[PDB]
Amino acid sequence: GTTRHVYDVCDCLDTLAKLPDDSVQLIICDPPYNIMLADWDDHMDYIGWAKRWLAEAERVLSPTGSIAIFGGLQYQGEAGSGDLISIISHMRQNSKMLLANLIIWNYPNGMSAQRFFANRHEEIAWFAKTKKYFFDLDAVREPYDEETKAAYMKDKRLNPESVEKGRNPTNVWRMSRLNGNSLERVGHPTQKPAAVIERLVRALSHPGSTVLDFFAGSGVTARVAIQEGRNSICTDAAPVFKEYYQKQLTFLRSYEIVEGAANFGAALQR
Ligand SMILES: C[S@@+](CC[C@H](N)C(=O)[O-])C[C@H]1O[C@@H](n2cnc3c(N)ncnc32)[C@H](O)[C@@H]1O
Ligand SMILES: [Cl-]
Repeated sequence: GTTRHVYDVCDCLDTLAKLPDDSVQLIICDPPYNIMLADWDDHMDYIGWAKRWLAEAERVLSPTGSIAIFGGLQYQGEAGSGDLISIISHMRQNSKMLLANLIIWNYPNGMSAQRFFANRHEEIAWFAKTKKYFFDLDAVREPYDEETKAAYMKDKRLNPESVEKGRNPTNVWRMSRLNGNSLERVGHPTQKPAAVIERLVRALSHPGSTVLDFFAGSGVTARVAIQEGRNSICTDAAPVFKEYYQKQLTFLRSYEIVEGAANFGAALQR
């Protein structure tokens, strides 16, 4: 089961434009939440820009595909910026995709605050293209310890199968963010931990399927895809992305790495 991974530096719309309809199983999306100065030539707000890649993302997703969008709920109203809610409202009005879950990523540490409740969460909006979306709950269930598992097994009111398979991790994930001394750190300011991406990849895509990330950043998605047996396409507009991707690889089974948007097909093949 040799997987293929293509990467390149380019704008998200240029990546998406080269991808055929219903060719991708899962999209990992952790977008910037502000437009560029030049973007003011064609847009009046964040969504005016974001709607373009959101529509394109839905197009390349297969009938069984899903997209996980990272974002916060602290938007302050600045012109040209927005947050996950700006995206969700837009989707409710213009997209047929189903919001399967609004996941809360609750991290342990963070800054303090004297005038409000210290922020300890970030969200993940999981949109499924259709009601036939793929979902592998068993792949992400959290096992019970032997003691607790033994107690439940004695409770005949409970289904023994559910017990041995573990519990649903729920839509609130208590996971840590990366620290400045983390091993997987590559230098990217908003690098996401492999742990969070892994849960998304295992539950929202099947083995050998294609995972797409057009705001790849640190390239963590490709690393996870490779470790999980999926194919992947990772692109970012920042040239430095190439350095991070290469770094991700050093942290690493049969897989092939291919550079160049002209080779996207290599990762689309089942
Ligand atoms: C929040 S970061 C993604 C971080 C990623 N989840 C990680 O774990 O490293 C957003 C990324 O989008 C890129 N970006 C911004 N505008 C873009 C555009 N028009 N096309 C492609 N990438 C863009 C930035 O360079 C940045 O790396
Ligand atoms: Cl929910």
